Amino acid sequence: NNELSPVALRQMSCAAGTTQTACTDDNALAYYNTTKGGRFVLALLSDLQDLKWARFPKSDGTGTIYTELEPPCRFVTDTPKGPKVKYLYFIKGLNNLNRGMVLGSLAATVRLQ
Amino acid sequence: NDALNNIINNARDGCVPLNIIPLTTAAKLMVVIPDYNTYKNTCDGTTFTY
Amino acid sequence: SADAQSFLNRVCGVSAARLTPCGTGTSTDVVYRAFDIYNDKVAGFAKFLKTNCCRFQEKDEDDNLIDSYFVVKRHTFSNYQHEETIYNLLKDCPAVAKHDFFKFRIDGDMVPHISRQRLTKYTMADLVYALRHFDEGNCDTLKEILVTYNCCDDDYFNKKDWYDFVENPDILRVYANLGERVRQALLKTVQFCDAMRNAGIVGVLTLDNQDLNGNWYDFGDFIQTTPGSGVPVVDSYYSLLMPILTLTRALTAESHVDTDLTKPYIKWDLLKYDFTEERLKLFDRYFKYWDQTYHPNCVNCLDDRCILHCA
RNA sequence: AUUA
Ligand SMILES: Nc1nc2c(ncn2[C@@H]2O[C@H](COP(=O)(O)OP(=O)(O)NP(=O)(O)O)[C@@H](O)[C@H]2O)c(=O)[nH]1
Ligand SMILES: [Zn+2]
Repeated sequence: NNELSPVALRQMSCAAGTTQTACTDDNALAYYNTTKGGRFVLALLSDLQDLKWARFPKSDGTGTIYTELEPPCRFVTDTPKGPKVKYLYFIKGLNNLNRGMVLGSLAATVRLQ
Repeated sequence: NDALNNIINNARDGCVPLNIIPLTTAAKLMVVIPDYNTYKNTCDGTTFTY
Repeated sequence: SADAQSFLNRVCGVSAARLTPCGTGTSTDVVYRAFDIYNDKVAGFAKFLKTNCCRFQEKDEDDNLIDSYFVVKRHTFSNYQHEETIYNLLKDCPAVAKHDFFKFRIDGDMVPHISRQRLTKYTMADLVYALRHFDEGNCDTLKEILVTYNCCDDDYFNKKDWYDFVENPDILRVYANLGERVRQALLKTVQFCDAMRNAGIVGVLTLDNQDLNGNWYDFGDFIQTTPGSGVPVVDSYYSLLMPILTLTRALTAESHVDTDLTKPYIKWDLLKYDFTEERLKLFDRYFKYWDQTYHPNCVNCLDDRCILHCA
């Protein structure tokens, strides 16, 4: 029995861009985790097709980091809506265990294709 | 200062390990032998290779 | 009547299948083995007691037992379909044991079984546990493993202080006979990780799902993702296996001409001292999916923890 | 593993 994160995690909200300050209002289903020391996001989802940048606000507001993203992946989802496409991203430097956590939770709690 | 210069110039930047300077430029060799069985396997005869 | 002699020829496959039961009928077999557990209420690396397995040893031409077993287990119906799907996705890898899914009735009902073919008696976790929890009062597993692979003979243990390192320094030569097995296991692990990444499967790799030949099985805790976006988790595996890599000297074959133990040694020039590319090649060959930056020269490290990690 |  070596499971990949039984107790799951919660939440997805906020913003994104492509050239530093291009993050205007909200262009990301920035996914998961509010750790015990503070809010630390793990996964990013994009109904758009090309983004390299984002800006997640937290706590002080003045401290909101211009995160560097990585080349995306694409998949289609089995939502009740029907045809729905996003382009997946992870925050750069995210270790293997965290990506496994978010992928397993996303695939096993909500239906995808 | 001729063998040392000959092996220094072959180096790609002038740096060489210290453990190979006596191994390739020394003129004299000293061997310490515990017993006869070891002697007949290392320096038997009048000339040997090492 | 029937059952035992019909389950025997149903487990018996299509290749040669000269099988003999391990003192059972149609019931399971109970053993005492080491596992690596994490299931939200228990955790650790200890020796539990296996319960649901039937084992059949295999014979050969001269009717003498060999180191090959057929392990068949029974469980629910959903795990049957899940494991069948994952195996169907992963069956073409040359580092995956050959599975066989069938259905057989023990009563008026029909229950499903999963049979694995040509495994060994002990896994890698058994070897790691035996070497990391040594006790000269009872070390039967280590002795059995040493004698079944021609590392020594059964009369080597009639000596006293045969295990000591200061007295009898020949135990180092005795231990250094498993290095090639360990190296082949590492290569097969890298192959399995590549296959998992290409097939789009997410899972965590443990030491008790690999036998001493390198083959992998037990896809019961895996999930599915889009192809090309798989990710294996290999932290505990490498971290627990690390101390055994130097005891058995697993990387001895890398000093020969073609990584072959039957060819002469490599002849480096005496003026070479960098070796910065060989270290990277070795890391990429044996530790490909270990995800943490590696600095061959510790002058580029970020702090003392990174210095320890790279050293 | 002791969830089969
Ligand atoms: N290799 C081998 N293992 C055996 C044998 N007999 C019993 N076992 C034990 O049976 C266990 C098989 O468990 P298995 O369900 O296949 O994998 P698992 O590690 O329990 N994880 P999960 O089933 O939740 O996915 C192994 O850990 C092994 O130690 C044998 O003859 N050969
Ligand atoms: Zn470092």
